[PDB]
Order: sequence, then structure tokens, then C-alpha cells
Amino acid sequence: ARSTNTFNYATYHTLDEIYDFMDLLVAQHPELVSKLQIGRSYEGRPIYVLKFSTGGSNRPAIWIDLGIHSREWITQATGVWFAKKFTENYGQNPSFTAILDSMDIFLEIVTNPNGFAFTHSENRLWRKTRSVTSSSLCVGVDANRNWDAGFGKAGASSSPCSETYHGKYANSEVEVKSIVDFVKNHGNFKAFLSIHSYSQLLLYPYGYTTQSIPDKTELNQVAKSAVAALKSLYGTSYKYGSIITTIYQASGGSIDWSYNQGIKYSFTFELRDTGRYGFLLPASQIIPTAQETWLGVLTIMEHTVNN
Ligand SMILES: [Zn+2]
Repeated sequence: ARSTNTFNYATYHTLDEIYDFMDLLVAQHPELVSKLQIGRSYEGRPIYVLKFSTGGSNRPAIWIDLGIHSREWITQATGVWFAKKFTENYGQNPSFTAILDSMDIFLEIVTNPNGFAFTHSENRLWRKTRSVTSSSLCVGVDANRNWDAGFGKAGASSSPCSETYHGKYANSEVEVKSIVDFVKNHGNFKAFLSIHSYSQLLLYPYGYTTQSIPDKTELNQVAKSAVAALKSLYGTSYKYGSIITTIYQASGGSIDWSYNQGIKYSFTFELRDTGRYGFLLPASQIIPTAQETWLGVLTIMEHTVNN
């Protein structure tokens, strides 16, 4: 509440608390962290990105988004923890410090702020945006089916009332197009990580196609390493693979898009658990989730700085 050291990372928070936290961190570490507004949500909420940088030009960067599906509360929670951890670990952990000395990290903690507020206000299990309009009484888009990556192919629904509605057209959702513009403008993203829950998967492209990416040996080996790393803290077991082979055909996804933009290190995380609590993960599992998931992200970041 009054500092990042006082903020309770072991509980779920509302939108206003997470936004206030962003200000606390920026005030506490003005030299390392910048808050960027890359857009406004459908219902006009600021869309915020935290930039961690040690200086430089337009340094190669890591993108990280969390909470694009609003009900996956473990992701926004992890996302606050990560932001603190970046400030803690800089100059303490030789490895994280070599990363920030050369690369920037862009972290979007609440990708889908309207959906998030709605999970607090009215429906805990809401996952879509809150865009209206058309020939429908149904609200919102699945923002992870809205990307220009096999948009409107099988693996996404053309029904507005669907939980997997893709939207009217690729990048209809302002929460998506804001990211698109942001990353295309920057032009120097090397990794792109989207954070989801649940089922304990690490996934690389594609969802939308059975085509093998050209980088599949490397991405596979990276995913293997990062899952090994993650499991080392608490024994938490992930599976890894391409989206389409591991789950099922899915179109308009984040990672397919970023990989098609030439961002090679494009991974999605589905965090704990495997279905005991599902989206309603106990607050007592926040910090352990955040701590292990860090070891997996770190591993990918290392690989990135290195290739
Ligand atoms: Zn999700």
C-alpha cells in the first residue's frame, strides 16, 4: 500500500491497487522503470506497460503480457511479482543483471483491464474483452483469438456470444491493436511471452496451422530447459510443445502473430494448476507460482541474450 515493500504479493488485488503499485515502483526506481501508456481500453481505461531499462538506444527487448484473459487471476498476480523481482534482482543476480545491461523488458500486467474490472465487479469467470456492438446482445472478444495469425480459421468462433469469439476482424480489439502498433513501431523485440492459466504448459507456435516452424529444434530445446528450471523449485510438472500438437487447433493467437513478425522466441505459458482449483487458484499459491514461473522466464531470457 505505501511502498512496494509493503504491498501484499500473497493476495489478489483490484485494478486500482495494481495501477497504484505501478506508480509506487516507478517512484522507487526511477532510473530502471518507466510507465508507458500504449492505449486506452474499450471502456477508456489506461493501458499500461512497464519498461525496465538500464539505458541505451532501442535495445533489443523482451515483451511479456499477462491477464489478456481476465479470469486468469494468477497471471496479473505473477505480473506484479515479476515487476518487483526485476527491481530486486538487478545487481544481485549476475545473470538477470547481464540481461538488463543489454536488453529492455516491457511488461504488461493487465492486458485486458475492462475484463479484469468486470471479474471483480460482476463475473469472476469473465475472460473476454467488453467491446459491444452489432447484431448481438453478447459482449466481448476472446483477445487471444483476435490477432492477425490465421485469423478466423478453425480454432476460434465466429459467434459473438461464444467464449472464443474472434471478433469482427483481425485487431478489432483496441487492447490487441495497441500491442501490435507498439511492437511493430519498436521494431527490435527479440522475445514475446504471453502468460495464461491454467494447465501447466509451455507452448511455441503454431496454433493455427500444422506447419512446423523452421525454429522448432531450437524452440523445443529452449522449452525443455525452461520447464526443467521451473520444476526445480517445487516439483511443478509442465508439458511443452507446439500449440496445435499439445492442445488443439487455435487461430488468432498472440505467439503465432509475434513469431510471424520475426520474433523467434515466442512462447505462451499456461500456469498452475491442472484443474484442482483451475482459475480460482488459492492466494496461498501466488508466490510459489510466481517464483517457479520466474525461473522458466529467466531461462528463456538467458537464451535470448545469447542468440
Ligand atoms: Zn488464457
